[PDB]
Order: sequence, then C-alpha cells, then structure tokens
Amino acid sequence: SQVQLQESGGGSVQAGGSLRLACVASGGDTRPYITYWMGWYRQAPGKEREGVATIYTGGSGTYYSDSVEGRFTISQDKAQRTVYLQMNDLKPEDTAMYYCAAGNGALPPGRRLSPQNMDTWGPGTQVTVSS
Amino acid sequence: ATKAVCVLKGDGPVQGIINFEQKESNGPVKVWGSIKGLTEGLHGFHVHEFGDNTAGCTSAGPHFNPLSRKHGGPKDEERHVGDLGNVTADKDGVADVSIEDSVISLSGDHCIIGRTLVVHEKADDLGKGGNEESTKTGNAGSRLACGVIGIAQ
Ligand SMILES: [Zn+2]
Repeated sequence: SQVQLQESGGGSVQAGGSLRLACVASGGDTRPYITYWMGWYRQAPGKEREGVATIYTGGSGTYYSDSVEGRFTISQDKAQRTVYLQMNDLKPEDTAMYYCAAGNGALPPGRRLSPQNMDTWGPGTQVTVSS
Repeated sequence: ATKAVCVLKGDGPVQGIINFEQKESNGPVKVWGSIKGLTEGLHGFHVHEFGDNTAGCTSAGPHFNPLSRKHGGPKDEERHVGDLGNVTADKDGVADVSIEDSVISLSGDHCIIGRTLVVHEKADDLGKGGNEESTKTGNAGSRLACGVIGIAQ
C-alpha cells in the first residue's frame, strides 16, 4: 500500500572509480498513469539533504545538480521499476549516505531536486570514497 | 472578448490550468495552458457535456455532442463539438497546450462554459480505431483529470 523504496549497490570505493546505485520500488499505487520524479539524494556527515540527480518515470527527462556533471548518469527500467544512478569519476567529498526517494510527478521545475517536496524515502546505503 | 479558465484536477498526480479566449463572438477560441504529471506522448483532450463532478470526472458525461454526430478529429467534419484532439506531454510530462478551434464557443449553442474539460489516459485515435469505442470516445482511456470551465477575469 505504501510506495516502499529499497536502494543497493553502494559501498566503499576509491577516487576515480565507478559504483552503480540501483533502487527497486515496491508496493503503492501500481496503476500505469501514476508518475513519480525519482531522485537520488545525499546526506553528508554534518550537512543536510542535498540531491544529485532525478528522472521521470513517465518519460525520459533527466535533471542533475551542479555539484555533479558528466560524472553521474541516471537511467531507469520501467518494467523492473528500478532506477540506476551510475557513479563514475568519484571524488572524496561525495562521502555520504545516499538515499533515493520519490516525489509527485507534476512537481514543477526546480522543486524536483528539492528534498522538502519529497514524499517517501528509502532506508539508504552509504557511498564512501577514498583518496 | 470573453475569457474563461479551468483547473484540471484528478485523483492522480496529473494537474493543470487551461485558459480560453474568444476575442470575438462566434469566432475562433484559443485554448492555451499547462498540464503536468502526464505520461510522455499524446493524450485525449475533450469537453464533456455536463459540469458535474459529484462522483468525479465520470459525472461529466459523454463528449459534448449537441449535433448527435460521431467521434472524429478537430479538423474532421464528422466530430463532436467537444472533440479537441490530442495534447502532447514532453519528456518531463508537461503538456504546454496551444490550440485554436472554431466549433467550440464561449457563447451561443456551442457554448462550453459550465461544462467539463477532461484530459485522458491514452491517446485519441480520431475515430479511426476500427471498433465501436473509436466512434464514441476515441479509445482515449480513463479520465485522468477534469475541471469545470468557468468565467475568468
Ligand atoms: Zn468525441
């Protein structure tokens, strides 16, 4: 009944490497016209929730933050209902507990990568990088 | 120069605001606005008969059909008055609606204020689907969002 999110693929890595962050959603409103703005986020030790990338489950729109550039790549398998946040070319300030989350599909631009307008959150996995 | 507005809301994420303008009486009507939450692609965009939502969009009734015609497209001659065709939602699910139609009106017998505007789930086949549903609803699917068309400032 509740849109449960479950992330995986995270762990320890060195600077300048790849690490796939995949999250499979479960339960909730499974009608096909229900749309979310699935976004990956970032709680750094001592900071607040940030936000790295986001994608639309009802199309192919991809929006990223400025802290990230051509380093991450977010995609989706809609049949598996799974979002893939590729993480290559990593630096040491990306150390944080990376959660994924889902917000309203009609979320206007700008508020898409806002953690306040977000509805349901996932447990989270830590993605630490070493230099 | 009559102006109208309509707020599309439904039990799903789809939500929108559409404005209508008829600078002259019995002339073309401009329909422009924005909808969000839609799946990328085409979506049915029609005006149903009644401005009634006591039981949701389903209370709106059939496509506004004052002349008892079959379902068609905006450019077809065989069409319902409310047949406005399709709107296109881009990769972000935003349909930036821009339409001009001369069969709908903000006055007269083809007048549509007090009636419901509906954006649908699937795409309107313009009455060419090869079944009895095509000549009625265009196989546009369920009613995603709807709203009563009211007078605007
Ligand atoms: Zn029709």
